[PDB]
Amino acid sequence: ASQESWRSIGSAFGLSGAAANGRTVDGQADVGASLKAIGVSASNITLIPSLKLTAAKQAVSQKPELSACWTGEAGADRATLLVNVDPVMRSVKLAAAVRTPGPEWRKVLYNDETDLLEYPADDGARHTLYVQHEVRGRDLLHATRLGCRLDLGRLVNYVVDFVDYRIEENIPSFVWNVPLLPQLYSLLVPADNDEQVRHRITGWELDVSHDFARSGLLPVVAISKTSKKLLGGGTLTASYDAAAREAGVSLSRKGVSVGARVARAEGRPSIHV
Amino acid sequence: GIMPRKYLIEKHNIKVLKKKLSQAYSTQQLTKVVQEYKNLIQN
Repeated sequence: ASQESWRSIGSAFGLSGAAANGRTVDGQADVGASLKAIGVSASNITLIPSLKLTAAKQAVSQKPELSACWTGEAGADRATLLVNVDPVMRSVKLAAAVRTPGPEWRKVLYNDETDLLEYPADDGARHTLYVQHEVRGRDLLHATRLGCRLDLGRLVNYVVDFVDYRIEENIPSFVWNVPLLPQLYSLLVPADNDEQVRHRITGWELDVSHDFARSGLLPVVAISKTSKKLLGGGTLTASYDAAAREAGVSLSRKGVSVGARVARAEGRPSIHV
Repeated sequence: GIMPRKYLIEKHNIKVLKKKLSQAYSTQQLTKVVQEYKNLIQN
């Protein structure tokens, strides 16, 4: 719950009661009215509005569906497991969410003047390697939307740290004398300062919306920039779909969206506002 | 018959300092402490 990446059941479980909270190419208007079961949530944005109405009781089929949520967090990791059973489909769908599982590249430092350990206190927790695996019926690999919400500094710093400490020494000498190669190496991998990052990469993200349901391998790449410069917050996402042929420039801030679905000349972009 | 013998007190002090730091399971401080002691001898 409250993770990147139905909802009425989770809202009711959050707190056997009733809650109502208010706030897309057509607006998303993400508002949740939960009662448990009333599951009023606006979706299916295209005028002839259409809503996905489905009355359920908190396989028999209007059609009561059962959603079970198990939530347990340990340290930085936060685990959310969702099991949804729909009577009409007669197949159970799973959902997993893990937060901040990112591998660590920093190291503990002993201080002799204070005679004390100094753990990697840089614990900003911006790293978020979300893994969403959904299994539907027999098909265990129904969907794999593994898109990391980390600042990408975690990954780039881990790569450069692995290269610098363990690979540079084994590199042969004769390749170093190549002109401008040492400058390239220095620019790519700079010298470490204290235990901090070599490159300060923050705010960026790489959301891979892959799905094994689609034929072959057709992932969706969405680079998200989350900075306070853009109107005091709000994710500016550029998503390129390998099949839908839509480059989505989405400015999303607390449910307020400015979505421009841009299609390459069927060079000369075509813009959907 | 002059047989020289030297008064070795600083050597014994350094050895005792090493022993005391060893008994405290703080050998990593050794090179930090002993060196300072040597400087105290110089000035």
